[PDB]
Amino acid sequence: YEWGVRSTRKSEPPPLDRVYEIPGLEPITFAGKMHFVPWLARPIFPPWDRGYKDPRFYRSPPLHEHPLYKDQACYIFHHRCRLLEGVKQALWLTKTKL
Amino acid sequence: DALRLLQTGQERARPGAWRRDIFGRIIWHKFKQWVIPWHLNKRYNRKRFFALPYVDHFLRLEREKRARIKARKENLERKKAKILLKKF
Amino acid sequence: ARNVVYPLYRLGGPQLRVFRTNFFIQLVRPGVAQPEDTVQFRIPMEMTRVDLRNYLEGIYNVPVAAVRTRVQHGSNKRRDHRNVRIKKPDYKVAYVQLAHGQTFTFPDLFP
Amino acid sequence: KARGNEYQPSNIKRKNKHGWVRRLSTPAGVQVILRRMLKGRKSLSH
Amino acid sequence: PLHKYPVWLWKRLQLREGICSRLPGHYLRSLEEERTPTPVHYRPHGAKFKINPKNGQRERVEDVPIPIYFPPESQRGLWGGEGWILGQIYANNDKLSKRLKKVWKPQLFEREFYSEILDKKFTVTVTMRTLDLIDEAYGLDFYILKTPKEDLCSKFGMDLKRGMLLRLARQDPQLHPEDPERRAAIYDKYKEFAIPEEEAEWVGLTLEEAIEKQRLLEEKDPVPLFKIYVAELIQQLQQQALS
Amino acid sequence: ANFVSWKSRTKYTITPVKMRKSGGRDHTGRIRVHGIGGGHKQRYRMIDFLRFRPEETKSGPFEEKVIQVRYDPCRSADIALVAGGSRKRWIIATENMQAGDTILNSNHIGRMAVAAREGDAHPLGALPVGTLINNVESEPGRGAQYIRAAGTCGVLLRKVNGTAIIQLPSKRQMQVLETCVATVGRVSNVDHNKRVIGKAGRNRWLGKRPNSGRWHRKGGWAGRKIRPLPPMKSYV
Amino acid sequence: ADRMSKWTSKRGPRSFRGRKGRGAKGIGFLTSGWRFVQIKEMVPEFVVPDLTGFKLKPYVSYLAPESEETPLTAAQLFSEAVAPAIEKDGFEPTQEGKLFQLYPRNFLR
Amino acid sequence: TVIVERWWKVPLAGEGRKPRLHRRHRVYKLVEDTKHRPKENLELILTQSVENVGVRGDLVSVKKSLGRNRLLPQGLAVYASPENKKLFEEEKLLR
RNA sequence: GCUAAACCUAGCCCCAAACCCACUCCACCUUACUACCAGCAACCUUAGCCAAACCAUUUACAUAAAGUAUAGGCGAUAGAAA
RNA sequence: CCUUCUGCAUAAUGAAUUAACUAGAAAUAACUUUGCAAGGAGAGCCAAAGCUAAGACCCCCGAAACCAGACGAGCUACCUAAGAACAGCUAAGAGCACACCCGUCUAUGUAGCAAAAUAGUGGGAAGAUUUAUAGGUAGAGGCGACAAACCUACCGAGCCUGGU
RNA sequence: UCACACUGACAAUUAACAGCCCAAUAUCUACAAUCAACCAACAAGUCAUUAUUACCCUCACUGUCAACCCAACACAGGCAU
Ligand SMILES: [Mg+2]
Ligand SMILES: [Mg+2]
Ligand SMILES: [Mg+2]
Ligand SMILES: [Mg+2]
Ligand SMILES: [Mg+2]
Ligand SMILES: [Mg+2]
Ligand SMILES: [Mg+2]
Ligand SMILES: [Mg+2]
Ligand SMILES: [Mg+2]
Ligand SMILES: [Mg+2]
Ligand SMILES: [Mg+2]
Ligand SMILES: [Mg+2]
Ligand SMILES: [Mg+2]
Ligand SMILES: [Mg+2]
Ligand SMILES: [Mg+2]
Ligand SMILES: [Mg+2]
Ligand SMILES: [Mg+2]
Ligand SMILES: [Mg+2]
Repeated sequence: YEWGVRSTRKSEPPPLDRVYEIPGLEPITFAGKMHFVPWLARPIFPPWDRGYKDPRFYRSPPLHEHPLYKDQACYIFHHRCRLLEGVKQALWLTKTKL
Repeated sequence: DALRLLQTGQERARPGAWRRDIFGRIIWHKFKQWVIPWHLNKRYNRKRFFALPYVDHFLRLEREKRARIKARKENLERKKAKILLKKF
Repeated sequence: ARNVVYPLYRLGGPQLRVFRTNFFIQLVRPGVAQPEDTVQFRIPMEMTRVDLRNYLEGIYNVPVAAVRTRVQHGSNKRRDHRNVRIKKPDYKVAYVQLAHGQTFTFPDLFP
Repeated sequence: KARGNEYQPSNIKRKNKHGWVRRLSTPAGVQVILRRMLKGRKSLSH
Repeated sequence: PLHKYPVWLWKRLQLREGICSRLPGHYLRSLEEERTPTPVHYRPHGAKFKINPKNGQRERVEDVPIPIYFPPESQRGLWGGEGWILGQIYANNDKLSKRLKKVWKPQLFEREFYSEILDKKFTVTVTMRTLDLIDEAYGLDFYILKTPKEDLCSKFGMDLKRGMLLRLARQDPQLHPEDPERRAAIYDKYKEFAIPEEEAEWVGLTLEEAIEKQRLLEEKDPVPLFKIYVAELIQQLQQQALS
Repeated sequence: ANFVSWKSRTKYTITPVKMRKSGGRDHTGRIRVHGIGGGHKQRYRMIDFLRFRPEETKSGPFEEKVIQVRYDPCRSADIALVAGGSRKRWIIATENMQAGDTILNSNHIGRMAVAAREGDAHPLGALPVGTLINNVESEPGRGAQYIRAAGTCGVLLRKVNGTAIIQLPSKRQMQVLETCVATVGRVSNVDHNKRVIGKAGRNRWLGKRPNSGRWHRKGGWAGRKIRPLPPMKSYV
Repeated sequence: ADRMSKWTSKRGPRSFRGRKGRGAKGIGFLTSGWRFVQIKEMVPEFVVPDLTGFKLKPYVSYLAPESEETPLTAAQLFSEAVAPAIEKDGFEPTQEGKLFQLYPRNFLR
Repeated sequence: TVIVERWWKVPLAGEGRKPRLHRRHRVYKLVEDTKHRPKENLELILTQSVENVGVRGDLVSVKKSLGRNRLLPQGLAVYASPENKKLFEEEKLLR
């Protein structure tokens, strides 16, 4: 079993036009214009990326590409961390005596 | 305007282009200037530009109304000229 | 200026310049006797607070301290023989306050 | 009870039920606005 | 107050207006041709005349087509000269009974063809009549090249025919690199066509697509008048000094 | 019309999910089920029906321990959080499933039978014949798709080659693969059928509108039917 | 309920009242905690020179003569700025990276 | 694929203008259908060594199912054309 | 005699003849008259009133041929070309 | 007075006058008169005295009601999300009783305050309770604790458009 | 002019109150509120964050009046906190 309903998930993209499957001519599309049109096949734009940086509009790198990334599955503790057992878990993690 | 014509030969300072809206009447679409391209802007994508065929009936009706107004004005001018000639 | 498209400043663009201003301004007499060094101004719609501040500081060099603008509503309860409404032109009003306690008084005309 | 008072004015609901966006989303409102413009009315829609 | 032309002439008026007038001549000729379709859902009477019963006298007759429907699936998939028949039928084939509407539909399939001109396998929702026509044509390429525009009725098929024509007209290395003999043999297998490149581009394109192609062709941004003025000044200096 | 179901969550979570009442309405807006809508607010609890599931960088059998036994408003069978290893998850609370008790989640089908307790879960290939089970899976790695309600219990009949004929509580037999996962014991919250609603207030709070007022005429289908048990529904 | 009544900020509810507003022309933006950010680059700066020793006056004298009107055209400007063309016996064709681009209206007035 | 006949008969409208139909002309009558008909065995010559059902370079009446499923797609046969027929005749005469 | 009565000129209908309109300056599909930032949109046999005294099959969208053939609960009606 | 009906002031409908608008368009055929005649009409159609041409003859207002798509849940029926309200007293879908929800009865009103009002006696008033905001369910339909009730004052199925 | 809220000009109503609002990637909140500690109950319940990247310019815009809203009327009528 898996969570996430298909209707709630991102809608599947439309099927690619059959004109692109004819290697290889110039598929006429509305890319020349600047608005959606029913007729005329759909174009395929390239991946656009902004040059300069913007504070509010900034996309961080992936989880792996970082200035420092360790493979050891480390663990950190903070105030919000609510332990399960309680005293015994803290004693084990600290190596002390009660 | 002279400087622009001698620098690039482009008419009208503000850029633009002709487009067809829902009503079908050829309107001179005005550019709003954006930061992101047009192939991903959510708002601009909603502003479609097509009139569809069924609007042809309304277009014909508008053309007929305009022709009727023009014929009425022409007959009006003709009657005015006739009355002026009759007066003299 | 007014009724003119402005250049969108992205991030690393130059300072916005304004040559040959279009909009205008005009002061009026206090309505209910305003405090000292408090000059009124009738500003059009396309105009903000810092805009008027810079306008004054650059043209008249008046040491403007604080400004508090607001929009006024125009009358519309009047009909002609055609039974059509008439909405008067709306305009913005400001209450400029001079600095250094210059103490300015509205001059009178028609002696 | 008094049946002469059914109107509950609300700009939100008014513009949501009779708005340019709602009148252009479907072809029904498109045809409505086209017929209105053909008739020659001053206001096309709220 | 009346118009100058009928209502069924505004199409031609707009075609001859402006941007549609700059279009090539062969495209407009093919659009204005408008040939008749091939019989499919009705027995075409061979002889023009036929002696009807109850009176030994000849009478003139014709074969009227059936208003067939072409859904988007017919344009997206290579379909024959058939489609969705929208009509009405009685109960037990007798006018004395009730009348009820009925809509027929063809038989679809999912085969895998392989064209030699394009060298690629496709998965198209082909029907039985289309398969029979392809088999009779001795090849899918021959069947696509034989059926004219209005006879094939399908945007995908028209695009395939345009691509095949462009490939046959180019005659450049692309089919199978390092195999010139195979390409030469493939081209020799199809030599009764090969439309010129100028006329091969405007094959199967629709009205809006043709207008867009024409606009993109003769675009040419406004050239600065500075160069024109410089050329005029150069011509003036030449006329003053040389001649 | 605009109707986005609240069921939209990717990663499993322990916190209660804000449940949005439906009311027998579809994505269009029309009613498809009469007698639903108007009740008390509830918060959905993400349950993990698949009992056996090795966590990250794990595969062999693992052990778990019960911490607390709470009530579930979505279903009639109470639930109980059970943590194990380096993660937690919710599972159906079996009868006599006290807190602070260890539960086993094996998988290796042993040669001989295994005297499974009341909380441990083992495949049908290691369960003695004639033992009550619950949360039966339709296929290996599928999940509890049948017995799950409160007070339910599935008695094992026999095994054939590599399958096991299970007897559902409705006397409807069913054959499933022997390598599938299952759970012993019966669901907790016993005596739920004897729950006296008492007054219409609790019924309305539960979220169930009354029946219509139309006096329908009992057709022919309103007669006592004594049909025979249907054939065994297999899944091989 | 009035069609002739032009919609404005003195009609709708608090939401639309504070959203639309008169011609404000956004100069900055908001930063979560209702802390507006006044971008100094977007604030206009009235470039007013010094009116010291100005010759002309806002009103002319009727005694001055009258001249015909001749709207300046590109041909006249080209004929005037014809120094290098005659010397042949400098231009900015591409100005995409220019300060105040011509074709795309980037300079105010 | 489905042959159809017209009801009420067309009243004839010359050759210039199209025949002005009517709401009653929309009625139809099923006369015959392409399917439900005794199929035919198309001729196909083989290009390689096929099962005993056929022989290399020997035209035979093959069924439509196999010819469309295995033979033609896999290039094991070619349509009964004049070009391939002449090629096979030349190959035979070369013996 | 209080109240009243008339003015006729703006403009309208017919064809006779050509085929029409359409961005100075900002603003307009989000809540239309809103300077500003990450997502599907197209092609559909029109029905029905009415007449046969009901009503189901039926009922209309230059001249002559000709209101002929022909079709039609073969009755009310429809109705071409060479 | 006019209309009806065998029969009228009848107490059968119509009506306060004045100024403007307001209700018979034509057909195979037939009658009368012109022009020529076994022919005439400016091709076509009719001929055992015929044809051509003109003149002369066929009313208005009035329903219930259907089709296709718009417009309609801002009031009413239901559902969804987040909020608000319920003094006090006696002591649990408990009882009396503020606010509050609806109106079993009297009286006034009946072109009135209101195209559904005014006072108490009325049932509830920590719960199947009321409500501020927004969204969804539209007619061959929606909804419905069935009243075959409601869906913008008249719903045995709301109005408009074009057939009418 | 019941007498005037009627006809033309005058100007109001100035934000600190409310609205106009959140960069990304993996990722997680089991012990409801009811003076919540004794007493507990069923209808199982409204409010939290962790590490990294980039970020340093800061006060722009709208509402602010009245005897006022929906009922053809200056309407014993209807309206929440
Ligand atoms: Mg009223
Ligand atoms: Mg009739
Ligand atoms: Mg009838
Ligand atoms: Mg003819
Ligand atoms: Mg009379
Ligand atoms: Mg009468
Ligand atoms: Mg009588
Ligand atoms: Mg009388
Ligand atoms: Mg005679
Ligand atoms: Mg409501
Ligand atoms: Mg109810
Ligand atoms: Mg009673
Ligand atoms: Mg009375
Ligand atoms: Mg009761
Ligand atoms: Mg009580
Ligand atoms: Mg109380
Ligand atoms: Mg109706
Ligand atoms: Mg106030």
